[PDB]
Amino acid sequence: MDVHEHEAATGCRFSWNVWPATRAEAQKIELPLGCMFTPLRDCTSLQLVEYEPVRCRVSGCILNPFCAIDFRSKQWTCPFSLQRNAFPNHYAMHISEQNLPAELLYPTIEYILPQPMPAANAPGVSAGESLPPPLFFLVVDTCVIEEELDQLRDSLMQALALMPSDAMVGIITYGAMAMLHELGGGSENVDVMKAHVFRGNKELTSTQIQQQLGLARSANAYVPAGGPGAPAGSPLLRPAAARFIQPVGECEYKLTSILEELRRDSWPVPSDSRPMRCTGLALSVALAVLEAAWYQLPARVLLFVGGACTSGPGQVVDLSLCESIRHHLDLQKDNNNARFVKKALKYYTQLANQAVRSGHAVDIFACSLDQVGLYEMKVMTEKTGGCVVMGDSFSINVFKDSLRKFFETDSTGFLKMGFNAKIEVLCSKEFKVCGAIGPCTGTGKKGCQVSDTIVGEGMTTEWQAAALDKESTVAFYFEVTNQQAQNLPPGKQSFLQFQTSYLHPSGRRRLRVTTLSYRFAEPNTIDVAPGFDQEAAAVLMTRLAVFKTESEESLDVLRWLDRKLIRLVARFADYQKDDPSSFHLSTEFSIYPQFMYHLRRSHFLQTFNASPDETAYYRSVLLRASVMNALVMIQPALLEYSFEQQGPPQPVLLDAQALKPNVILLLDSFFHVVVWHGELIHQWREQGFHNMPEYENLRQLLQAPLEDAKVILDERFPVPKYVQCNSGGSQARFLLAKVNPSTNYAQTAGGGAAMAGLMGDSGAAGESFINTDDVSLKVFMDHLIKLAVQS
Amino acid sequence: MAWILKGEFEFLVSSLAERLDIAKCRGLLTSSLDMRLVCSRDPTFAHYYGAGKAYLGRYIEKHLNRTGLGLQSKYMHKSLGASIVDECNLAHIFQILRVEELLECNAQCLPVTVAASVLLAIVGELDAVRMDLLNMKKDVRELDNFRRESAQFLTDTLEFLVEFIVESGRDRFTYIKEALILSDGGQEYLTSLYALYRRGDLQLEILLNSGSILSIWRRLKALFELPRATAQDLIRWAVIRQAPRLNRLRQLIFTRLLQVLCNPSLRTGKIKGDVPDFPRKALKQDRAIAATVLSAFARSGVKAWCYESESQKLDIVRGMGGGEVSSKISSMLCIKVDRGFIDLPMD
Amino acid sequence: MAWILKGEFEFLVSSLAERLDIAKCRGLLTSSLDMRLVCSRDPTFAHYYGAGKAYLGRYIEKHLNRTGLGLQSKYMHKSLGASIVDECNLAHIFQILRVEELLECNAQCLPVTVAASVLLAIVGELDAVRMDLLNMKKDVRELDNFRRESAQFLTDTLEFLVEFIVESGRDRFTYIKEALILPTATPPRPRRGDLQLEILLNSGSILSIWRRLKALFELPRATAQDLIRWAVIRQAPRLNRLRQLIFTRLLQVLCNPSLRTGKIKGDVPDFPRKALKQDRAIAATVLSAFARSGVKAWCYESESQKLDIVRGMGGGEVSSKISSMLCIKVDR
Amino acid sequence: QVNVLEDERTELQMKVANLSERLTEIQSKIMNDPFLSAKYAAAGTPGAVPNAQTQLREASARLALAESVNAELERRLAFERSISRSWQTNLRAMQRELREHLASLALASRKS
Amino acid sequence: QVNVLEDERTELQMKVANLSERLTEIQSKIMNPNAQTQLREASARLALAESVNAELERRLAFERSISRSWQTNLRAMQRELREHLASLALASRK
Amino acid sequence: GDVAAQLARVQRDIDQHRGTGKQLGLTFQELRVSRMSLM
Amino acid sequence: GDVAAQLARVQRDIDQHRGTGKQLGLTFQELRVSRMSLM
Repeated sequence: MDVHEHEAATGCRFSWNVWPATRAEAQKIELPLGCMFTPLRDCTSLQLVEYEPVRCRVSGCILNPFCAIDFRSKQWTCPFSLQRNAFPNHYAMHISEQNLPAELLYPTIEYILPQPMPAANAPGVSAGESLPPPLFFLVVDTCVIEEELDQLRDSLMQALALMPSDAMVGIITYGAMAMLHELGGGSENVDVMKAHVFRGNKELTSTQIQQQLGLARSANAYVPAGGPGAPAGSPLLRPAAARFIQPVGECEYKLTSILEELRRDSWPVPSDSRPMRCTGLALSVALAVLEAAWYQLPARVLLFVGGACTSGPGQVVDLSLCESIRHHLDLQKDNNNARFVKKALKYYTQLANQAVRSGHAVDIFACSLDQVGLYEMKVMTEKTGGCVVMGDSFSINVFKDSLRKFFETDSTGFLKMGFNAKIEVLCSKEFKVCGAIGPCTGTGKKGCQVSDTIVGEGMTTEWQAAALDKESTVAFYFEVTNQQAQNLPPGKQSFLQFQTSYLHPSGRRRLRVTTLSYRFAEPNTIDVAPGFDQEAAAVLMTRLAVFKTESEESLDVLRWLDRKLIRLVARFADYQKDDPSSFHLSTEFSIYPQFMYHLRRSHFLQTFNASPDETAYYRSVLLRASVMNALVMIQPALLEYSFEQQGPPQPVLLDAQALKPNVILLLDSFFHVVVWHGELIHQWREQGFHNMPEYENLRQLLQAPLEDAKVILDERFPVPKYVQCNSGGSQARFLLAKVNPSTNYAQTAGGGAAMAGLMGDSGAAGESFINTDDVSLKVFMDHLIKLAVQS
Repeated sequence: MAWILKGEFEFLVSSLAERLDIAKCRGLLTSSLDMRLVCSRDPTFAHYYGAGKAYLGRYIEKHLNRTGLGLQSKYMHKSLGASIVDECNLAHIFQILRVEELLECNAQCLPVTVAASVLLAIVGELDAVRMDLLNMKKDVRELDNFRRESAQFLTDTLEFLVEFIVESGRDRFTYIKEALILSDGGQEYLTSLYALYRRGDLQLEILLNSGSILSIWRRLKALFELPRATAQDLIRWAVIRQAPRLNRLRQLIFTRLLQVLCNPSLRTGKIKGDVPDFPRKALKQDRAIAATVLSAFARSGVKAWCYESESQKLDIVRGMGGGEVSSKISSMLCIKVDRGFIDLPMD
Repeated sequence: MAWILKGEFEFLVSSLAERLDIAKCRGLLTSSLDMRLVCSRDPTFAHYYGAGKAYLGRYIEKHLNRTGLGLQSKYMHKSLGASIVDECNLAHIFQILRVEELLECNAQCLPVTVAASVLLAIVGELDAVRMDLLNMKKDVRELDNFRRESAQFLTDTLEFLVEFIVESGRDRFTYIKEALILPTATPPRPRRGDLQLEILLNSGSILSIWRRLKALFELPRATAQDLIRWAVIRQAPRLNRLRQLIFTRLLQVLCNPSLRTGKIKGDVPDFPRKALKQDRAIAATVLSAFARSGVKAWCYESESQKLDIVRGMGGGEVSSKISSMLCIKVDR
Repeated sequence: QVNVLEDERTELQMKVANLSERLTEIQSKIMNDPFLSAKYAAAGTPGAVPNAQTQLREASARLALAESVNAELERRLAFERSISRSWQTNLRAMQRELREHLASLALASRKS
Repeated sequence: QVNVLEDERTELQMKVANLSERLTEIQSKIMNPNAQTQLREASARLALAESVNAELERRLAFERSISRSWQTNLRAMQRELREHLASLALASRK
Repeated sequence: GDVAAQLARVQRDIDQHRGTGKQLGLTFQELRVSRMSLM
Repeated sequence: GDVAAQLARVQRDIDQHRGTGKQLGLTFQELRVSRMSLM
């Protein structure tokens, strides 16, 4: 089998392809069943179609390729419930073994659902008109320095043209008080800007906010379609709500003129105090407007924040400058520096609660040296499917390219994102779903396909995800409920199914049905070994680790993954008892123990040398990346370029031995792309051998990584920090933080104390010594082998 | 005089391409068209490579008549025969006869030394599988006939491969003479010579030097039905040759090429009833056209370009992908248009 | 291996030029080479044009078998035939074989069509003279020793010329499959002067002016030099373009008598110094008369022969002034 | 010059109109019904080895692609003659009758 | 005025092009001698279509060069008329 | 930054030439219609 | 090299845009006088 081709064809990848047969074997695996699913994957064989998709109308199945063929009486067995299903009169009238329907031999089908009559919630939509375009509601911080705000202006003026001309847009600039700007109106008052002001330090409910703005639904608001002569009124928006939300091509001048007018917060900031900042109220009035005007319609709230919130709801740290912000050591052992993070974090949880019932997403573009409070405001972006872009400034390439690919188009010019998605999972009766981990939230849709065990967001077969894209991958956890192996016929194939009901940016309902087939193993426990996929299972255990660190201690999670590694290795390796020399692991388990070596030293579970905002940045993007991106962030990939090697890059392991003077290293850890040049490379180019023509060989070697680094910049969202450095430079610390030392203190002070004294020409080559306290790679292999064989 | 002479030439490449198609279907050519076993040094691959070297060793001296000035000197047909077996010409037949993208799990393209060693093993593997077919006896008559149609299918496959190989080496000798016949002197003679080695398409360059958006857009997409990793070698080397040497009326014509290529919105306009993916085989095609043209234009080497509008740069940056690319074309695009004056000069 | 390829087309192209030169030196091929008969369309030019066009096609299709793509596709062999009968093909042969130095009494540059017609007429006159030389009667023994050699000798040149046309039309055929077919269809790469003499200075071939130059020095020394120097002092600027390059190759032939003798593999003819004491004397007469000419606007073609002509003197007074007047290169 | 180029705007818009009307008619017809939609779901398959049938397909697709742009460039060609075949004649008579009036002016100037 | 309607109409000609090729892709989809002979008139008319639009493009480019003689020599009329009447004016001023 | 000022000058002058051009055509058309209305 | 020479010569083209700005102000006055006569 080809697991990489399976992702390219269906967008799904399983930890176990050969499934356990019984519940006793399912727990002796020591890895729970699970998979990664990308509901918007660009499949190589994806087929798009409009007709009414014939459901199973007693159970909820669909005609997958794995149905009954029944070419005599036109009724087929529903693959999950085993019930006969009569075809309609023209869906099987030309049936034979030469003509088939589309869904009976292709698994991944992209339906475009025929639009019904308008469902009495957007009055004024005619029968046959398209669904409304997506919305982008910019919420701009203004308490940053003036040079920072000019670069934020330049990126915003770029972004306003990157959105399609038909899409909706609104704008709010917030300092000490929130300003909801006026974009609409007639052509008679274009020259003067208006801004409704909300008091930044008080609590206003969503009900109250609509009442100040007149957006609240009137109890007697039926004058239904009875104006014969209203001139060219837009019927998707009510006239009260049209004053804030307008098409991009219609309010392009006014949205431009607001932006160069945008200066910093004019209120006096004391020199011993942070500036007054109502970030929490800014998202409140952003979400309340979108509630009244844009209910269950595609909305994205792009929050550009430039530091910590200090006032009103959702505010993280106080005003006086003597008190500092919170940290990992501050969170673990209860400091008074963070007395207001409680009703901060749970305020953002109820805004995300409002966001999922309304189907609006929240994206955050945070850019500050100081902490922006990303630990508490991560909760919207995980809950609705929004993205997080954390940069150090609004002008580094980490921000400009990430905002620009937020609006990048596909081959049809439409946005590469989906809104209001409805990911719905079905199973056969041998297995159920535990829960989901990632950018989705359960709805409480009960059924017979729910398992007792919960992994994350359970209690449903249907999850809300108001924002997905081509990279949004969702963890699904599965459990086998069979009690005895005698209940399965040999060679039995069980089936599972996904449906994704999302708004496309063209304004139409979609329904992507993807079906997979897998075979249960024999009662012997060894037969599942060829079906193991170590790469997807590492993403499975990392995602479940970072979910369990939310409630439990990260230290206790470290013991959990250690003892699960011991049980998995001892079960699936051939060895003699208490003989470490006879240890051997298969190809499917060869690199899996190295994955948890890098997992327990990664920043996902280690809180050392990090801010909680930076840790929240890594944890937010890990919960939405696919399998290849999760492997990159868990293991940095180092590639070597040298004259001795001809052709492709050579993957070198992350030790100090890979630091060679005559080579060039390319580091890829999903957050830093580092083009580091060797010591001899810097020695030759100091006088400039690459410039002068007699040594043009390292001119080609110097420009060689600039192509592959360009490749790993383009396909990557969010873009990583691009650092080009030499040997001994200040920018080489990014590579040195990930490079382990090849020599430890135990290997030096453990023996060999006199055969080293008197020979040879005053040193050799100047080795680089790196100080660390981590257990090295080879030592943990010896300890894991010793523990598994002994047990 | 020209259209017919094009016609049977692309027959000759297409018929051998569809014939290597049927050759793989039964499974006859497998041991040398798998790139993993090529770099693994399999012993049967060493047998099969030596079969090809022995076959071209015998074919250049048993089937080659002395033509023209070959008939004068003995050691001229020695240089003729040595130019058949020359490494670059076998690599060229390996490329243009459409072999690489139908290798057994091709991971990456192969450089010149190992590419021609694959083709020699392809000529060899054809020989000894036909020798294998002629070797088993007539046990079943109908199985012998199904074996005989495959045997004759592979017999004229090899004499079509070595006909193209001996054509490519007969190409080599009259060219090597024309290359050995002959700073502003030797250095720019050599670099201009290297430029005329890897030329762009003569039709696409004369279309760029004549000017019509529909005619040039025709030529970019029609050129990508040629095999990949070789068609874009025509595209990048065409545009780097003439983009520094275009007049300014055609200057804005080339940006009228760039916008429309990396814009799926002006193209495929808003139609009453349209979900416009359908064959994304053809909608990945225009992504390929925009990618190779614009990226090679970033390596064109000229520093100033003319654009008709602020929307012209703003449309190039739409689509494609973020990172590098637009930072070079939009930095280049600085001086703009006044196209109502280019047709009407004042002095 | 590359440089030994250089030496042998050096041996072959130089033997192309000298076998047409020596066949004229003995003299058997004069009707189709004279330009008056070309530009009047007399019967002898029409017969050699028809027979030359006839044989050249038959040599491609019947005397040359299928050698390549023509093994299966006969259309590729037909395009081989078209590429050798190509128009700019035979003018390219005309230039490299320097037949413009061998034509007689034409003062203007030939266009592509006329140069092809004169080349094709040379092939035709090779044909008919081979026809009757092998059809002479075997009667007299002294002539028998002559045309038992010169029949198969003229036969040897008969195929030789039309087969040098074969590669020179082949490199047209190859030039088609980067121009008309895609460029990646082919592999990539690694007072009262002598009045007879006067108008033949700017009209005719070096062979057709040498027989006057041998008898011009035969006069007593006072009058012999007199009719020469006063002729070229007023006629050297009149020699333009092609005729300007007839006088340049004139300096090469007379003053460098090394390749006048055919370098046959195993035979080189020899001459005494008493035979050269008038031919090199009149050669140095041309050198020193070109010295007082002072024609600053003089022109050359190739860089090989100026290094020969400065060295043909041995370091005399004229050596400084040859370099001061030939300084401009023009091809064709 | 301008007037024939609004005839460009009208005829180009009409040939967009009926071409989009064909590709909204056969496009809906083939694939709103399931069986003929599944004819595309089979397609000529998304696999290599064109099997000596679905490349007769492919050269025919490039054939109709070439004949369609051939029609567009020839309608371009004949309508570019309406641009060009007006700058020979009415300009020339302006040379002609400015010559007779200018030369008669010089003839009368050489009278007194 | 003529250039702003020239620019939109080359875009509208592109709107003709890709709606045409998407029409011919789907029309040749459904539709239904030897195969080796019915590739031949198919692709020799590809080379013949290549020859006709290469020559016609060379014709259209020549039609651009004659049409862009518009103000190159009408203003040369107005130059020569002005200086020949200015030599008369200079003589009258003298 | 002399070059940066020169490109910025012809950013706002080409756009200004378009504005003064397309509205000069408005006044030229206005002159002929004003002549026809007085006709 | 390419940027400097090609740019400095297009302000030679820019120099007459003050000419068409001037002529626009003159066609304003001709429109004013014809509107004077139409009333």
